[PDB]
Amino acid sequence: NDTSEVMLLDTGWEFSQSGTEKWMPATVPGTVHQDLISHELLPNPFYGMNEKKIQWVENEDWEYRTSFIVSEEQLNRDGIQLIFEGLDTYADVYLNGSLLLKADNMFVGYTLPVKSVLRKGENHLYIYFHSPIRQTLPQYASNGFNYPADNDHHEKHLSVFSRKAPYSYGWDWGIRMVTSGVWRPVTLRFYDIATISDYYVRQLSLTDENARLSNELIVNQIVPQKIPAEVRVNVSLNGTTVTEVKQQVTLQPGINHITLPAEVTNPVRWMPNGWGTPTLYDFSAQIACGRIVAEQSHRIGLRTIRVVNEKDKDGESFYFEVNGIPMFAKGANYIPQDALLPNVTTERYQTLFRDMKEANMNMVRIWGGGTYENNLFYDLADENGILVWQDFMFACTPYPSDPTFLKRVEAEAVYNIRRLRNHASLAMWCGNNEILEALKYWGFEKKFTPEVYQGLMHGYDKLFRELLPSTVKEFDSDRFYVHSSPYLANWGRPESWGTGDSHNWGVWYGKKPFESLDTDLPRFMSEFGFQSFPEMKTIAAFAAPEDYQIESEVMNAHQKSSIGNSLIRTYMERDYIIPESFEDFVYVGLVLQGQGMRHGLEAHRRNRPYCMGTLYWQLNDSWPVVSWSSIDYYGNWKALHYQAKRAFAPVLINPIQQNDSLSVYLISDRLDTMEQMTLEMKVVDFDGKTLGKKIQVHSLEVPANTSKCVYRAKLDGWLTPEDCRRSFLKLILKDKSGHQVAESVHFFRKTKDLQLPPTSVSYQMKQTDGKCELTLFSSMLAKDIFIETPLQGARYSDNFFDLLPGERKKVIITSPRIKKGEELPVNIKHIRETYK
Ligand SMILES: NCC/N=C1\N[C@H](CO)[C@@H](O)[C@H](O)[C@@H]1O
Ligand SMILES: [Br-]
Ligand SMILES: [Br-]
Ligand SMILES: [Br-]
Ligand SMILES: [Br-]
Ligand SMILES: [Br-]
Ligand SMILES: [Br-]
Ligand SMILES: [Cl-]
Ligand SMILES: [Cl-]
Ligand SMILES: [Cl-]
Ligand SMILES: [Cl-]
Ligand SMILES: [Cl-]
Ligand SMILES: [Cl-]
Ligand SMILES: [Cl-]
Ligand SMILES: [Cl-]
Repeated sequence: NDTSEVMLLDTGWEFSQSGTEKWMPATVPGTVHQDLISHELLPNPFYGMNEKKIQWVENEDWEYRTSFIVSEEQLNRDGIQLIFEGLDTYADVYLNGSLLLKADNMFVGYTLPVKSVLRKGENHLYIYFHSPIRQTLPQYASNGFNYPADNDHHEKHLSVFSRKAPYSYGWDWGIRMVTSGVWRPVTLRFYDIATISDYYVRQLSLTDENARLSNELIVNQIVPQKIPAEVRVNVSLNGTTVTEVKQQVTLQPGINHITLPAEVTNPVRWMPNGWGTPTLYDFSAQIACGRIVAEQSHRIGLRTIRVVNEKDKDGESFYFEVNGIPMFAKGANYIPQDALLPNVTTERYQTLFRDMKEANMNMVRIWGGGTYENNLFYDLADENGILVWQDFMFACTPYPSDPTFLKRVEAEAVYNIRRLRNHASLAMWCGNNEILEALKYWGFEKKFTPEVYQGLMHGYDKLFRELLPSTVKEFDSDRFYVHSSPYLANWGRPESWGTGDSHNWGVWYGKKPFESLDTDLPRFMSEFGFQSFPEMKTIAAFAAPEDYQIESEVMNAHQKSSIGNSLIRTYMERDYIIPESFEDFVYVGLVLQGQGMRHGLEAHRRNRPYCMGTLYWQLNDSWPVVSWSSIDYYGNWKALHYQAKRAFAPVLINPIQQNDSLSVYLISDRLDTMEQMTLEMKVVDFDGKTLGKKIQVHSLEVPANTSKCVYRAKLDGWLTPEDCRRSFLKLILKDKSGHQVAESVHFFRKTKDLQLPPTSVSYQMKQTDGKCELTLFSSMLAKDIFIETPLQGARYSDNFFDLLPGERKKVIITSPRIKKGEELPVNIKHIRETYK
């Protein structure tokens, strides 16, 4: 790219519990905890009861060191920077007897000039990590009150004082692992003349005819003299130059600001998943001095995103318009993928994006108790067409608002805005998760003096209604900012539901039936959710078979919701027969979570345009645990993930039965209108036998981006109460020529009320390396089948589906660990097997 040399400081690291003078080898980027685990100086933190056994670690201070060689030629480079991409969190950095930095913010990268401090030969870098606990005890003692951060699992709520991942202190799906370390990469760059400190591609306008861009560079020149240079930007697509521009300058010592306009005639637009291809241009900036001294590139998607948050007859809208088109959001809330962030590999990031894309998602919310994600996460979002909703890292509690605290926050906002603002995927910023709801509704006015309450409320505006929005206005001025999610709507106050986004915790916390999701509608569902135990092979990762009970000591470690296990059973009983075995209860809870949550995702699409988005709580897990996730910590799709895929299909046939009547909707998020369509339905008993005749509705159109009712029939005079216990509605949609575009199955009763016949799902298997093809068959309906394998992370073409009477079904299972002639264990469960 340029004449610079980059040296990665990622080997030869050692660490030491401070005070012990004992050093061991370490892995950087990494965490104190992993370094310990690696030397069997800690038990597996995720196993059994080990959570209390690992806590002493947050009480110690930790030291890291490494050495490296610098040559005489390297020392003669004009400039040399040490970059820390992340230090978790209070870290005194020493190089060659010099204090370079007293770091205090996990979310900020630090760029340090070090040429004057480096030595020909060996060079020594020592980092001292103060315990974030010990560091902040004096700060808490001075405070004279404990902030109400309930997810901070300690008597003293020290999380609020530290710019450090909130979930690291614990969360209602998480293990408390208050860790430290060089958590992102350390690099040394030897260079001449200058570096590009920032390259921002600012889009000025975009139409079908022309994109106009402004390339804004910040160049830090490190030499004393004036340096003539030419600044060049190359725009290319798939390896071919689309435009080139250049500018003559003379660079002065210190910072230089350079602006180059550029246009792309007839731009190829970036579109979200479902609406086209996520086209990314390559924008390359270079500083040329008679030598390319510095270069920086971004991949750039040309699109418009506008969040429309406007007064209207229903209250206040909250939706996304993408390239001019209202786009119904389909997605989920994302949390950190591990208790130990640097453990998450490229592959795990890649598979997670495959999981979102395969489930037809077009949006992910990076919720405010995690981190601002790494550059890879956003690159993946860009290339998968996944819009990103970015919370700032504040969740559930009020925070300090003193000048020093606000200076630290300003630093991280400026850092991460500039870091992330070139991503096509980045759709909006949100100041916090639920802090205004908390201050309004969670009873603080009874827990604090009126004086401290008032300081909390003034402290809110300082940060969320002034500092954060001004910073966005300055550094990302065409991106939407909202102070909090949910901004106004509260789940207990129906009057508020037509105003902005909702977190509807009526289901789950409010104990409301899944059917409440059909009546209790938001403008945009930014959270709603339901727990499940993960499958058996995940339980066996943390629990020995002795412990396989809901309420074992090992189980209950792994349940961070203290009302959780009881709600699951309560809800199961409403809709399913509760199984006697632990294994079968786990199976039915997967089915339960999946069926209830998809009924909600359907209600939200069905009720477009009133509702314009749904993001379920939650996508993923940071460790082996019972949670609201649709994908467990090992990558295994729960029922919910297959059900989200189906509920989010571009065209969906949605039968909805209420008041002893059936309605059928056709729901499209396609950009084209379908014409001359035929919906066809027939009632089929559980042995395979059609009941009555096929029902036809011809001449249907399905306009782009609409939900419409095309069929209603009362159940009375159609099916007896007995038929409803014994049959199902099969539904297909086809074009004029009879080509199937969609299908659905509908049951008229709750599963516990169905007369399921006893039955055997048989299968043939054809197994090769990396692959099994299974062919399944049952003469009678088999309800909600679970094809279970002991192979962690095995992927399925389908699972958690109804095997219909006498209808063969192909299922492909893939995994790098599938060996030809080591026959894959397969256990097939279905509802009827679960009770006798
Ligand atoms: N305040 C409870 C509702 N909100 C949420 N539910 C999740 C599960 O309770 C929790 O992990 C997040 O904080 C989220 O914002
Ligand atoms: Br320097
Ligand atoms: Br200190
Ligand atoms: Br520098
Ligand atoms: Br300048
Ligand atoms: Br605001
Ligand atoms: Br009904
Ligand atoms: Cl408004
Ligand atoms: Cl809306
Ligand atoms: Cl990274
Ligand atoms: Cl108080
Ligand atoms: Cl006061
Ligand atoms: Cl409806
Ligand atoms: Cl894993
Ligand atoms: Cl229904």
